[PDB]
Amino acid sequence: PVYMVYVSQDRLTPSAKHAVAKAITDAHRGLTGTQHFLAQVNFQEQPAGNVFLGGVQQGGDTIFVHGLHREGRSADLKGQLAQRIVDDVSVAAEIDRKHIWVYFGEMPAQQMVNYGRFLPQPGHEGEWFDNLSSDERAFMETNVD
Amino acid sequence: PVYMVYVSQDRLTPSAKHAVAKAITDAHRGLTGTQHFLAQVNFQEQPAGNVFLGGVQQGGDTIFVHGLHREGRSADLKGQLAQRIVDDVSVAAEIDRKHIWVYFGEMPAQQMVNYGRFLPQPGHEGEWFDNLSSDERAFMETNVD
Amino acid sequence: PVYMVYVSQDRLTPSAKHAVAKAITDAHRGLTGTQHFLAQVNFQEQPAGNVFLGGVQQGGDTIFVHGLHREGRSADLKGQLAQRIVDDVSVAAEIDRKHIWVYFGEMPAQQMVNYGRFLPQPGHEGEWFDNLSSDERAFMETNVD
Repeated sequence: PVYMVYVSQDRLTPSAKHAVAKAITDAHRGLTGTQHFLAQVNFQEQPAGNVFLGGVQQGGDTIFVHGLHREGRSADLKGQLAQRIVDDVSVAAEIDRKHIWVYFGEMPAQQMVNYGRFLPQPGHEGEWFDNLSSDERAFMETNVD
Repeated sequence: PVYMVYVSQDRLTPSAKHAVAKAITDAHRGLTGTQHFLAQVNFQEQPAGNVFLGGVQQGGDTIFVHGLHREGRSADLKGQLAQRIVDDVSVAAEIDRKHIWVYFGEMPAQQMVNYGRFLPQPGHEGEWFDNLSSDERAFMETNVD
Repeated sequence: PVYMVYVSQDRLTPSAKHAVAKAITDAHRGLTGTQHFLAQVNFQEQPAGNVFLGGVQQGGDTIFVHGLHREGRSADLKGQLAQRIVDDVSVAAEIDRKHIWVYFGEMPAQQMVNYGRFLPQPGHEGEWFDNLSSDERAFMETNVD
């Protein structure tokens, strides 16, 4: 799945980026079964003050998580996953929840490419892991915590 | 709402960013009834030349707005909201309509959180506010202008 | 369409940006019939290290393409389009296919604006064009390469 994380520049240090990305990947794989390496966490940093809420300019603390998922998961499980991301980014980034916004958008996997391959749907992903395999299977194996 | 606003770097001065964030905030609350403080504006600045149209590179004038809503509103009203955003950002930012792109994507409210809480349905944002935590109500009340 | 392209900073030379944008514009125009100038390519550069896969930080090579489309096109056509984008970007940008992710999201044409004007349905693009103002038509005609 793709996790766009919008943050102000220099609110997350390198270690805190590694921590938040770990937490998000851990939550996603824990709740969906997705293989670790399929989770992109992609940090979009902008200068603090680029964020407005109700027209009031903000400091550097607001974190917005735009998660792009395959269609096919239950509303209950998406609710759990988003809450757990709220909690776990609170902890990893060591920031209060009030600054955490979380949105999941869903597409058909048939229009979703990861690592250059069309995603299967959660009716697969164990079987899916065949692929352009070898160079591909092994390129994925490394991008795992 | 979360409004992603993609613009070329330092094309809007901070004061102009404030003006565009108030155009958008005012538009969403006027047509939807939502609070003021629920409107996030997140400016993504990239250097000029990053926007290509028909393969032709651009200067710093393109504004692209990706507004993320929860589902439940009519097409008629969404068109009115997008049109008003086109016009009022044109004035606040001092840019022509021909440079303005606006896209609304919709999600179920149950898979969208912010200020650390799951959104309600568009029918009734008063309930949700009065039922939130007191510390959270007060933090949201600070982001209103 | 708007094609959000997430890239590592200063990994694409200006000419490589022109090549990637042209590759995506030509793919969309060729496979769908839309006019050249309707293809927006928006490059979002972040410093290498902002991208995590399975919790592992990457060098400056991961590319993610988030395409924003109107509704109405078939899964077959979207699949070919995503595949063509993967291949044509792999060559234009000189990147391996395993570094390429592509996601298409779709909205109703009535909640979508380009050049300050409401998009039509995909069965409409030519009839749609001629009735735009003569200045809006001509600003569009220059955005063709």
